[PDB]
Amino acid sequence: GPVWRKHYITYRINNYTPDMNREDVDYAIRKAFQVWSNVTPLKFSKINTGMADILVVFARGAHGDDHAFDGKGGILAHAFGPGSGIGGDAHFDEDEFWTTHSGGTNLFLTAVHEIGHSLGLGHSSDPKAVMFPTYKYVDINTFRLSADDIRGIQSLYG
Ligand SMILES: COc1ccc(S(=O)(=O)N[C@H](C)C(=O)O)cc1
Ligand SMILES: [Ca+2]
Ligand SMILES: [Ca+2]
Ligand SMILES: [Ca+2]
Ligand SMILES: [Zn+2]
Ligand SMILES: [Zn+2]
Repeated sequence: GPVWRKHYITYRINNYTPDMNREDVDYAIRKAFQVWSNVTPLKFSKINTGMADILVVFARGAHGDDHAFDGKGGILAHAFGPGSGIGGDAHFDEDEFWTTHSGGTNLFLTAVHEIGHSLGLGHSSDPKAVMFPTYKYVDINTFRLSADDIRGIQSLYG
């Protein structure tokens, strides 16, 4: 399936959840990309204008694609695989309550998983992996990709 065929990848935050401090959204998204560039040759850069490879969006309900959100709970976010246009883009459900911590739904953890999809990774059946199909909070100050997540990404890049 698709992968990015270039090493410098850009992203852009289309808009910001009111759930968080802005700088906290910026840092959570940045840390999430870093998790992946730590184990691949990819470099990620935030641009503020123009067309990014990966558009980061907060939206609720029906939001102009075929992956309508469902209110609070259920689906937290979704992302498109590598490709032009909406390819790569990662959408976060505004009906969730985004946080830097264990309360609500953690944006950083969610963003890690969604960026995995943006890079072309699918799901793992291993509950330790961030790409397990269903969300499970783990302490983010000590967060590490599982060996399973590492083999998956390294089967696509590097
Ligand atoms: C932190 O990882 C997760 C973030 C969101 C979800 S999810 O929101 O339950 N499912 C979407 C469609 C997905 O697999 O991307 C499941 C796991
Ligand atoms: Ca939801
Ligand atoms: Ca895109
Ligand atoms: Ca919200
Ligand atoms: Zn969407
Ligand atoms: Zn997923």
